[PDB]
Amino acid sequence: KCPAVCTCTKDNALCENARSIPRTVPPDVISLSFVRSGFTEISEGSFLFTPSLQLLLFTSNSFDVISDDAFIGLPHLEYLFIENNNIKSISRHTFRGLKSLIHLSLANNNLQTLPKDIFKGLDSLTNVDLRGNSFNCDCKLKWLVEWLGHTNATVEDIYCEGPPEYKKRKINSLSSKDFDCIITEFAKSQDLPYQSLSIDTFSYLNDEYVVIAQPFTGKCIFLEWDHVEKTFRNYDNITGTSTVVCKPIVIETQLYVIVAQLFGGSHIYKRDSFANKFIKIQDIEILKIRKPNDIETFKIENNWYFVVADSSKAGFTTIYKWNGNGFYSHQSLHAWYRDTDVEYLEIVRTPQTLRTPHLILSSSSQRPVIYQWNKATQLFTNQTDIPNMEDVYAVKHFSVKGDVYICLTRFIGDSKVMKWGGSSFQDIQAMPSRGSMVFQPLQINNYQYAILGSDYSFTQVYNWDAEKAKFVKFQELNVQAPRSFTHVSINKRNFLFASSFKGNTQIYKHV
Amino acid sequence: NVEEETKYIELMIVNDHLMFKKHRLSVVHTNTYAKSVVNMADLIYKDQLKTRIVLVAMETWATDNKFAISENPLITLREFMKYRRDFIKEKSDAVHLFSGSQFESSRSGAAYIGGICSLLKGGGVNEFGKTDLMAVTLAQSLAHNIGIISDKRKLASGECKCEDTWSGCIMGDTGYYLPKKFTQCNIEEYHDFLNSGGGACLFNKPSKLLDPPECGNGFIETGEECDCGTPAECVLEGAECCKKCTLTQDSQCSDGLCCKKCKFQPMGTVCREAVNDCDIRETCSGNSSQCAPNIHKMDGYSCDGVQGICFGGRCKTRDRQCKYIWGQKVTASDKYCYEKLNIEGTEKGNCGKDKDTWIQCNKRDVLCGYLLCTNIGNIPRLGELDGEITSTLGRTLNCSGGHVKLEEDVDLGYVEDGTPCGPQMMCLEHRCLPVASFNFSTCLSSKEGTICSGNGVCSNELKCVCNRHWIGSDCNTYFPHN
Ligand SMILES: *[C@@H]1O[C@H](CO)[C@@H](O)[C@H](O)[C@H]1NC(C)=O
Ligand SMILES: *[C@@H]1O[C@H](CO)[C@@H](O)[C@H](O)[C@H]1NC(C)=O
Ligand SMILES: *[C@@H]1O[C@H](CO)[C@@H](O)[C@H](O)[C@H]1NC(C)=O
Ligand SMILES: *[C@@H]1O[C@H](CO)[C@@H](O)[C@H](O)[C@H]1NC(C)=O
Ligand SMILES: *[C@@H]1O[C@H](CO)[C@@H](O)[C@H](O)[C@H]1NC(C)=O
Ligand SMILES: [Ca+2]
Ligand SMILES: [Ca+2]
Ligand SMILES: [Ca+2]
Ligand SMILES: [Ca+2]
Repeated sequence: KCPAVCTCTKDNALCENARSIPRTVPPDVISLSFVRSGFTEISEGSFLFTPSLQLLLFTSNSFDVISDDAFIGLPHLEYLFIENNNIKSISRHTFRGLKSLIHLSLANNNLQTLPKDIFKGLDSLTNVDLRGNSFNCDCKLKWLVEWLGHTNATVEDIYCEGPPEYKKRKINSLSSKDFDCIITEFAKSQDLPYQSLSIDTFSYLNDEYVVIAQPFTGKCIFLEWDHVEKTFRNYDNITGTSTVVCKPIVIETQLYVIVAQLFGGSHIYKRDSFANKFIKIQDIEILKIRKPNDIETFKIENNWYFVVADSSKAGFTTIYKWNGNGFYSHQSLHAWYRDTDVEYLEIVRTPQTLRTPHLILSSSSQRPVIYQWNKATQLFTNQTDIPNMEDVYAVKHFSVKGDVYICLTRFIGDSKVMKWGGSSFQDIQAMPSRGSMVFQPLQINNYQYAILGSDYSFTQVYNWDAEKAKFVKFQELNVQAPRSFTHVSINKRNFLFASSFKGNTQIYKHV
Repeated sequence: NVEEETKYIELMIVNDHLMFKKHRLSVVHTNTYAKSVVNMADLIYKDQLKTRIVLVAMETWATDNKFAISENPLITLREFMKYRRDFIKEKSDAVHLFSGSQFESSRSGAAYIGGICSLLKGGGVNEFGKTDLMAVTLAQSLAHNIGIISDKRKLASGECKCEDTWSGCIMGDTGYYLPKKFTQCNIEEYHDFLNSGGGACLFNKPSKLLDPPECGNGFIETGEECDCGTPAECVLEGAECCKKCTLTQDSQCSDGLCCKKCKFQPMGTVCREAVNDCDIRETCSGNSSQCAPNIHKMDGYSCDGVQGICFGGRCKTRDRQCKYIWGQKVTASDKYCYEKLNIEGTEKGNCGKDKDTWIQCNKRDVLCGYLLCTNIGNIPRLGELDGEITSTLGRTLNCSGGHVKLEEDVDLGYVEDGTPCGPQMMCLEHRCLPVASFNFSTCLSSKEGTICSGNGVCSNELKCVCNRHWIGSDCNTYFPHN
């Protein structure tokens, strides 16, 4: 007798809202249809109790899996229409045993892929419908392009819905030639068994070094590259009770290091080539600089400078100038402000045509400030606030297509990306910051990346999209409380250093 | 005792106009944001100082500022306390200002030392910042009120140091990485302040908060009959007595100094002994689980013999003032040192400074002039030293003094107002005046020439605390009771 969820004639059964494939469909039916069904899976041998089927229809259903040999035991099946469904997974041997199949439809199921050899052994096929899906044109779809080229069956034109460089491409028009199967990733190099705040890189005597500030121990850890073992060793160390930043400056092949400390005051070290050591040659007064949080270096018309952001009130953010022997006070900025970060910028002010030096200051519960360099007075003036931005932690800039952009970081709320347009910064996009301390732009192999750190969740890596003029999700890293991201380039090898405030500092390989 | 008890800071928050603008002109946002700051400050205090910060009152200046906010925190503080004196009429142990602005000083706020329980000194001011940061700001502000000062003498000597290398300690300069702990030295200062007779208004336990009732909060709110604390610490006290904030079958109370195994402590039981000769002992009412509100002798009572006079439960002597500024090892100078130097009116001793010239003290107003100490050091425990330290020489007496500046106006190094300068005479603005000049209030008395009929002591609430077997508001009625 006809199952309750079905409506039956002598030859045909139409089932709706079935909770499982009924085992009690009359065994003499030759056409069977399932619509709006409850069951989520079609396991092997699901239709053995109706061995004389010539036609099967599935429409408006939701499936978790259609398994291997789902349609086995159906040697007379000539028509199989699977359309307008949600289907999570189809298996390689789903259609095995369907030697008599004349017309197969997989239309309008929003399929993103098909497993290799899915149509293997379907020797009677005259028609296959694949329209209305969402195929991703990658290496997994390569077999399909070949099959389309060799099959005698009639197949309509179908199109890639991804990846973006392939969207709306006619799949029938693809060749084995066209698969972009290689592609990059940030692979984990090694995990250094200690914590770190700020990481810096420099070039000294044609070798690449990495400086790591150890907050809790006191050390400024210098790393050196081993060209045979292909790892980083421990070049040398610098002791300072509470180091926050270790900024390297190279002036005419001589290496200088600025060491910002929260305790005991900040000091300036010089590398000695003869004695093969670091020498303490200058002391920054403890009363002018008290609570440093960031150091940035820059060069304006053959003059070397550096700026120290002071997060204390009594301590003013101060610019120092290289005068051949050491560094000395040049200009103080943002009095009584809790400056968190400094950023150096070279930006075009309308209607000029040349980039002029700029500084950006970020302070607690305050708007970011843009200072402009004045050549006449040899100091930064003309400050302007960046509107739309409250409580910004830090600012970092990058350049694409000649245009200049910046990345604004917040701890909570949303981080922002802005483009410079002559007179002011404009909104591009925004991203949710879950305990973020970093939003660092990086340019590797002429690829523009952006790594947004997070203390609460995973660190998100973004890539620049040329079509979108925006950052898109790329790869997802996992580091405990990231504090910085730095790019290290050594002989066509690109490394990514990720500082960790509670966990281990991590080195990544870019391949 | 007084340091093993749980203390409670009944705090009021005032939000200025700029703070209101910071939360987008929203009343509800300002309230919850301030409560967050208070709660986080509370979690800091609860852990180490054994003290709770409880929000008891709040108002927000939505229209405009009541006065001009200064970039100088000390200037701002004073104008706020003037506002507090004239316009704030709700009761609190301390009143603190939340400013949306940012100060042009080294500190993120300012607060009077030993200020709690006072009307003019009972408060502080705090600048805006992130929730976690302002909480620390409030903690170090309430710290000054509560008597905690980073002893610079022990800091320089290395006697007191913060063991936290990274986050540092609360009374230290604050940076991005916030402190979480007080030093042990801070704890002792806090203990010393209470033992000195300070923080009397801190022993009333608040019941109904400004939030929905919470069972397991350690506070008896609306609907609930009792509240032990946390299920972990309820085991220690209140476990048998209280079940799901409800009194058991055989229970009158849950926890408290006047509660013994779910029962009230009989009337007459000492629950808090006098910390000094300015304090009044407290006895259980027999009708309450908490110990009676900590009260003490009114302003005017003598202490340390006749050498001192009680003010706010604390003894004002020249000896203690010297210990307060220069250290415990320092003692006050002999009266002969004053009797010679102050009369001169030189830099080495005077009754104040008037336009580049010192005032020559009168012969009676000699004990109210330049403070003189012995065995002095070269670094004050608090404030900034302005100038150098005076050192002057049958016995030859070494007179030493010094100008210590907390405020531009307030100068430590002169005899504090209220300090005795003779029989029934005190110091007032560098002048020796009789007790009637201070206009002290008086309790009820039914016997002439006696305080409370000569059978009681006048409390700071202007009520008579009768001796044993005496009753009545005038303590004149005798009551015999074994
Ligand atoms: C497809 O056409 C080829 C011609 O090369 C033929 O050999 C093969 O048998 C045909 N197969 C099917 C399934 O149509
Ligand atoms: C430097 O490294 C050596 C060994 O690599 C270690 O023993 C020393 O303590 C380190 N010192 C600092 C300041 O990092
Ligand atoms: C910038 O400096 C120029 C100096 O020529 C002055 O005219 C202008 O008012 C300044 N603007 C600001 C915002 O300081
Ligand atoms: C508690 O005190 C009130 C007076 O305030 C008194 O009327 C009442 O009887 C007392 N309760 C007990 C149980 O003694
Ligand atoms: C006591 O005297 C002061 C001024 O000497 C005065 O301001 C105050 O009002 C007086 N107190 C009373 C209660 O009259
Ligand atoms: Ca920076
Ligand atoms: Ca109180
Ligand atoms: Ca409660
Ligand atoms: Ca008392």
